[PDB]
Amino acid sequence: CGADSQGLVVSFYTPATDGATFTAIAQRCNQQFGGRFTIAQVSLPRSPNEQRLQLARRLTGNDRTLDVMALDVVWTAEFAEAGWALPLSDDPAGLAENDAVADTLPGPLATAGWNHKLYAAPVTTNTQLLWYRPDLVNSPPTDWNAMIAEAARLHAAGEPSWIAVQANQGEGLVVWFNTLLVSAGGSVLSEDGRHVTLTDTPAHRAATVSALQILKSVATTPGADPSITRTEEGSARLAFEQGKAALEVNWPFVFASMLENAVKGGVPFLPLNRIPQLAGSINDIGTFTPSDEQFRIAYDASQQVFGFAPYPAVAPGQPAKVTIGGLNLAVAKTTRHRAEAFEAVRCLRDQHNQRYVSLEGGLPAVRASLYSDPQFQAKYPMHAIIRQQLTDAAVRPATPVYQALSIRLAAVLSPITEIDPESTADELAAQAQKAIDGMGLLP
Amino acid sequence: GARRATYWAVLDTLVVGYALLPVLWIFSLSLKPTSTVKDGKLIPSTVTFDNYRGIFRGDLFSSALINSIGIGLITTVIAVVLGAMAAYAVARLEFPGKRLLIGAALLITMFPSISLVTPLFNIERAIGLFDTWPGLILPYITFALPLAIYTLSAFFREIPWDLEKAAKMDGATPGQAFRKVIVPLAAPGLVTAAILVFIFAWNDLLLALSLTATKAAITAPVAIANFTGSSQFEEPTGSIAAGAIVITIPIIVFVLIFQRRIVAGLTSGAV
Amino acid sequence: RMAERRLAFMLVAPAAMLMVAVTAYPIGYALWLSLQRNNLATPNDTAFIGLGNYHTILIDRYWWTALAVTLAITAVSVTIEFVLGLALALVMHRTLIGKGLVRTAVLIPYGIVTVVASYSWYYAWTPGTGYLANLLPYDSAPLTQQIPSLGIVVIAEVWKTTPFMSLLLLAGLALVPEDLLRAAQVDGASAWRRLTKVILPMIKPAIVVALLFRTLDAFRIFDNIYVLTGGSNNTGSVSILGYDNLFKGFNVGLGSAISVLIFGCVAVIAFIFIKLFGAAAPGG
Amino acid sequence: MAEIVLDHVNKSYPDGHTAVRDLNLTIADGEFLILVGPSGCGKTTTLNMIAGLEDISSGELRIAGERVNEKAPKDRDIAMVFQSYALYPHMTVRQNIAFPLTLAKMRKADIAQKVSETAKILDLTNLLDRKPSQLSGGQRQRVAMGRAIVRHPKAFLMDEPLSNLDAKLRVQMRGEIAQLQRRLGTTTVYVTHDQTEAMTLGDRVVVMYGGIAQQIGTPEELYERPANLFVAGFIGSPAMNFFPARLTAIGLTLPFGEVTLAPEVQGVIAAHPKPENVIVGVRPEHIQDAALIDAYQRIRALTFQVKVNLVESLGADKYLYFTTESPAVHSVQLDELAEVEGESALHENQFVARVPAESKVAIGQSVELAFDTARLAVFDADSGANLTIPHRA
Amino acid sequence: MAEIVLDHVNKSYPDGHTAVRDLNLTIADGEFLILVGPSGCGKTTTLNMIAGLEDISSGELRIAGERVNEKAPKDRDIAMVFQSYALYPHMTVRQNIAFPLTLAKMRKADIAQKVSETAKILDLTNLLDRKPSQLSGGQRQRVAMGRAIVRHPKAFLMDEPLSNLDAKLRVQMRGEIAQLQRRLGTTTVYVTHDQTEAMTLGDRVVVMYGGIAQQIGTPEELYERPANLFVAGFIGSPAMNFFPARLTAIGLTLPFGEVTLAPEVQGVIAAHPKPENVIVGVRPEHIQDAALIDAYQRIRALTFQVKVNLVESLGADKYLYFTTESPAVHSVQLDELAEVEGESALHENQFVARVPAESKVAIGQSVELAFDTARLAVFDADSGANLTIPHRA
Ligand SMILES: OC[C@H]1O[C@H](O[C@H]2O[C@H](CO)[C@@H](O)[C@H](O)[C@H]2O)[C@H](O)[C@@H](O)[C@@H]1O
Repeated sequence: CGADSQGLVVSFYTPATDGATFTAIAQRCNQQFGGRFTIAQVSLPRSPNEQRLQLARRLTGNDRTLDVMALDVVWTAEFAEAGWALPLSDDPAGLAENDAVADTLPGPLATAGWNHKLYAAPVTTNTQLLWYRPDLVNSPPTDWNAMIAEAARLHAAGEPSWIAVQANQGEGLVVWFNTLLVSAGGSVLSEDGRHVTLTDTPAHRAATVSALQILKSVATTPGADPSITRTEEGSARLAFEQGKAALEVNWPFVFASMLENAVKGGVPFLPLNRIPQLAGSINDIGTFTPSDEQFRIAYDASQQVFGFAPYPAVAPGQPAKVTIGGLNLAVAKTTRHRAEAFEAVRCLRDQHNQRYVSLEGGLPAVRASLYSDPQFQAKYPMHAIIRQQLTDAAVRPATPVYQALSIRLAAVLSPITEIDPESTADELAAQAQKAIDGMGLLP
Repeated sequence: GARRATYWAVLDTLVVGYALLPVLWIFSLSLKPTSTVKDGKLIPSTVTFDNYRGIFRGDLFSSALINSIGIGLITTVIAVVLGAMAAYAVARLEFPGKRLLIGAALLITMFPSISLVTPLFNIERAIGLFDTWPGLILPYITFALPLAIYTLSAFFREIPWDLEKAAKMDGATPGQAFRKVIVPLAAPGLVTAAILVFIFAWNDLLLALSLTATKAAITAPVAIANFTGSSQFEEPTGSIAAGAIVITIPIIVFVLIFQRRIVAGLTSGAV
Repeated sequence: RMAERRLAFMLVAPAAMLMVAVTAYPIGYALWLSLQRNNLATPNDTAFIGLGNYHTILIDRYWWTALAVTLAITAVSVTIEFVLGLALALVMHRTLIGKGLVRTAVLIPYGIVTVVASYSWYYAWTPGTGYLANLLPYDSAPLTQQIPSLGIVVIAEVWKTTPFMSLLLLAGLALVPEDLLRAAQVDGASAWRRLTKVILPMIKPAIVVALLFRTLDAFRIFDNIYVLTGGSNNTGSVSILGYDNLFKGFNVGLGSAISVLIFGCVAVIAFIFIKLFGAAAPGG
Repeated sequence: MAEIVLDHVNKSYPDGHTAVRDLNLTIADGEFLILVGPSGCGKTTTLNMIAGLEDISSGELRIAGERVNEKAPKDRDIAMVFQSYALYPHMTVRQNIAFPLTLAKMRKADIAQKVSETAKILDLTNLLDRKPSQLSGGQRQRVAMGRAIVRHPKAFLMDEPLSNLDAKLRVQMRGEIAQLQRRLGTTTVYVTHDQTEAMTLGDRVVVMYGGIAQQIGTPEELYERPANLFVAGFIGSPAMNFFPARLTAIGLTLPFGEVTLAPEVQGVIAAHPKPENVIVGVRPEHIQDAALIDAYQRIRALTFQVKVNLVESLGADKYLYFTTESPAVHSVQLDELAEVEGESALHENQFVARVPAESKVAIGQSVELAFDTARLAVFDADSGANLTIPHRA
Repeated sequence: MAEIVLDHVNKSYPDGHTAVRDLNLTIADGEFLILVGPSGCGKTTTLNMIAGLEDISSGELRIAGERVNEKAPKDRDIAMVFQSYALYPHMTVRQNIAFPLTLAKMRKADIAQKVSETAKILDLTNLLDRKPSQLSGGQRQRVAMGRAIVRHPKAFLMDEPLSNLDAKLRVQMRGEIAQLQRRLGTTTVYVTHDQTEAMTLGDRVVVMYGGIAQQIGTPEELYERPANLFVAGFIGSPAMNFFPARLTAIGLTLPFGEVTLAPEVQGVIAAHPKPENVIVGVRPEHIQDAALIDAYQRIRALTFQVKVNLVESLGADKYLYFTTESPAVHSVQLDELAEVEGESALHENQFVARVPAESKVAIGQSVELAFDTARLAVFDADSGANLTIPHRA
């Protein structure tokens, strides 16, 4: 004691929403390295709009401990220009610029390259689904107007009648508004961020007005969530699992949470504790970890008080265009072990750790090969819907000034209940213009 | 005996309730099992120490309590040392500009901490002490040293200075007087100003939140501000409550131990 | 005389030197940064602007909204804190059965961490699990509306910072000799004319000093707003404004102008309290 | 203004300290009655029980039959002067005096008129607009008295308002207080610790001790007839020289010869329970050098010889402590009167004689003196009362 | 213990204010010399100068023959007692008084022994372990005495040690002080202001005024023969009764006739340049009631009547306040003292008659005054000095 000397410790920075899974990933990865070094996971805040704050504070403050960061899927176009998140092209081993594109899906990979040069390696991806209680509702809506109709129908019968959407002033609201706008045939910025294309075309104005009208029609309806304007991912997932809601729109990571939290107690409408076949089926640290058939038991049991369905469209004719999201792994510029970091990155994302994160953390893997395995398809039932939704997904503007634009958007849509479509649509344009020109001061 | 007794009893139980309700509330939250934690029961039912178990399993709060305590001590030591050598000079000497000095020592104490974080960040990112103990001790003196000067200047003016001439009249060596008669008359003032400055060190969040990055320099209020719960899928209310209780009990028992000195110090001389 | 002169000029030399180097230097640095287009994302290219960083603030809107919110919070919370602190110092001074007990009770909120209290108040107003939220008419959720959230913040601020003000007031109170209270009682003090006629005009300096502390400390409110609401929905004080425009916008050139304006306005507050109302130091 | 009735009023604590035990006395209208006694003997306790600031244990106090045990001090219409001057520093002396009038909701013009009147009674015209800091101790005391007089209350309750000033200011303001009270003719209950104050002013004096008013009488009456030994040792300055002796059918066995007594005083001392030892007291003004007095005094005086150890020029008279042939006095109650000062009985066997400064007898020179024998203060062995007065009932 | 000879010590205040003027006096050994006077008259000033706390511009002073105009207070070996009692709260009683011994580098054993002995001198061995706070103020004075006695210095400076005590306490304690000083034969300077302590303990009482030593010597010389009006007024209980008069070479022209005295006094008056106005002084103790004493001694006295305003009953003596139709006592030396009293011109020329108890003069009645012819002194209102004593350059 007194002087605990050890090898290098590559510091890994992942959001807290999925800390306990990337911790086990790091544990599995600290075996294929022997004694060369070790990886240590460190948690970032749970909200996307402040994960960037922490990362940028550490990067600009020359924090020499920041080694590997799992950054959001919309920040590359900014961290690359700002000098941070050094490009894949200069790994002293010369392996990342081709390990990244080996088996990655074609969608998420397009979010890393900024000027055709890659600056990060995709580690996971996301897309929202529709989760419902099949015992209460039947034939899930598959349309937003149908969603609200079913909500009113359940409220008339004195039932859980919340819709459980993400509506805070964060990025989860801009994501939803972007999904609606693009699925209605619109877009915030031009193909290249140069001038706001929100409300210049009459068709574009109609699209943004329809999106705003859907946003306002939700959150102002009988039996709605009272604190709807303070909800995000965790809050929506929890408010659904309690039994307060019968519908929700949330990322796929809610299925593993459902199963694990039901086995650990919690969920009242699915006991799963009085089944001695599930005894000892909780790891000593909390995770679920079924054996091989405990999963079948606890999944066939939940298959009748839980279910999912593709994202609800806007008009009943055309399908939806769900906004893509995920995490990319990048190596910070304030790193002295700029080789071990690039080694640990490619050792973090491989055909076993991807399988592990997707089968015990809900996070959709990005290795395009995994979605063709039978067993993985049998322990990840929403794989087909995820693959389908990822095909025609609607990406975000991807400009260097994006995160300064999403703040303006979320600020002018901050209270959803206090929305009126015609003025708010014309008001979004001025704020988007200011964000493009970087004028004024953000809230 | 009859009226006044019950009068004061029912009057001063109200303040006990006032002070203890926002604490008993969170403490009861901290014991509710993760299932029943969502009902508005003020009194729990079938309490479980599982939240505290999950808090103790881990190392996030030890390595932050230690940082807070160490930074507090290293700050208050130099604060008291550099503040006594001024308070003694402000309560006994008449240099030109005394009222200005005491006014400054009064005002800068409640400095707007937001006016500092921009230049301090822009300086410490470029000198090298971004996430370090000195990088925090250096801004903290802006609030420690004025408070120490104020407190010790208030206390020193209550010293029977005539004892100086007394010792000069029955002894010798004004240095020996300064060493043997006023130093025992000035030790408790230092012992109390130390407690005051130390307690005052804890209530900062903006600077410790915007100038610290990792486990090497994160304090307690920053550690609890970024906490989210032991597990990643369970309801975080009970876990956050237990973490808060655990992170706040030490300074609470410290204040309870030193209550007498604290009330004698803040109320300068009185009580 | 020269002896004590050159003694003071050497005893208050390190104190003043350190205070200058650690306070007046960052302020001047902020003032010099407040004139440039200094951005964190693009460090190498910073150009001397002029006054183009105060124009874009004084003409903006989020600035005035935050200033107004801060002033309202400060005024209301300080008034309520003064009333409660006086009513509490009285009890702590004239109690009869247990005084150590009431003193301990009052100190408990004083030494508590200013964030766990905000967590307590945050979970008290959450519907379903908040024993306060379960009293309002169903489907209230007051943490979403602006004014109810400001009210909750004020409640938390009062509960946290009463004990300090009550002790400050009991300081100036314990120097009121009880014989004066007895003489007033004999002459016909109604136990209210007593207070408003002898006790308050006698402790005016302590009152004004406590007011100065509480005003300058509530003007920098950051923590309860950061925890309870986070500044979203226009309930963000003037500190949240700078903390966001520095770390989310990376704009140092105006994140520093905000600090300069905050310094100027707290200096105006200090000038008011000092010139008018006296607010002299206790040393006299 | 109105007589103050006492119905077995007492002060006893549940913590054990009993301050008063069932006192009954009526304060005559206009009389300058004064309370005197040692520290903590119940004086301030009685005064604050009157003022209602102190809770009454039991009994009933009546202002001519008015229920005031439950009455609020603001609703008793009383006034008082606190020795701490009880002054309000923030308000000027004019506002100080006007304060109780302000509480009286009287007309501000007539309020200022009354203030001007009462201040001109005290000659404080240029001080009313000043602050107490800008005034002298005598001026502050005058301010306090003026604040107490303007109310025209049922009675005044003064509390040694001249205790903490110079002696000359003390005596002149004492005369002035006598003049002001007599001119005003209102009931005043003066409380103090010194006997001379009462002796110079009191229309009547009441000695207090531990809740027992040992006597209720006039200053001259306390001077001529100490009702007991405690009053003899406490009232008078200095106390009368004390001598021990045993009972004699014709007088007492003085250490300087046989003292004979008149038949009437012999009868009255016989009427008291016969003591084993008697305590004899003679005042220093009685004991005088026999070298200057006529023989007509010596027929009743017992002359004797005595040497002196203490000599001083004390102005017109000389208080002369002498090495005398007189042992220490012993009595069951004299012990509680001994340890008052600390240097007790160290100058015993050496008593003082108030003699004119004309004589030049210095230390070592034994001078033959004589004093009247009937001027003795006699005390019982157990009761210690003046046996020249028969035991009352 | 060692002689203390003053020689024309002079000041230079930064303000130039004159606090001292050519002080010359040998403070002899074994004596108890007392400096008495009002505020700012220099007692504390010259006492600090004795302690060397205040520095001179010019002048000389020697203790044991050696110059001490520059010697440090730590060096002169003099013990001073402070009115603030100058007690160190962090030291126990025995430690508090041993402190100077430990400072003087003595032996732990003999230090503790001498502490025990000096405590026995003050009977403080009963509470040698306590702290200064938890004992009474008189006991604090006793601890001051303990610190004084131990070091055995060359002189004592007991500055107003009885300021905070009570009357009886202070008289017995100053008797103790005088007898202890005699026991130790130490040269003391009892800087006080009260005349009782001044004249009952002083071997050479020195009075001060604005930096002028009016009269220096035994209390009896000043008492019978006041050098001028300042000592005549500041000394006396009450002061000498002043009667203005008109100049006469065969007597003095009083507002009520001529007083027939011996002519050599008039010759002494004529020895000086003739003054314009004169005042006549007679102490209250010299005036008696002619209704009790015949005109035997009054055959040469100038007799007249005065209107009595107040009467005082003292017991052994009687006091009457009486105002006559004589001009107000106005003098240049009395006008400098006019700023002291506060209640001016109400009872000007109202004097008191120190008469025994048998005098029963009624109030308000105009009665003649009986007093010895020669007990009055002649002092002119112009120079203020007593013309009864010749002007010696
Ligand atoms: O699936 C769990 C993740 O959800 C959040 O991230 C998603 O939501 C963000 C905005 O609401 C998107 O920007 C992001 O692309 C999505 O992945 C959460 O921020 C993550 O920490 C969770 O891992």
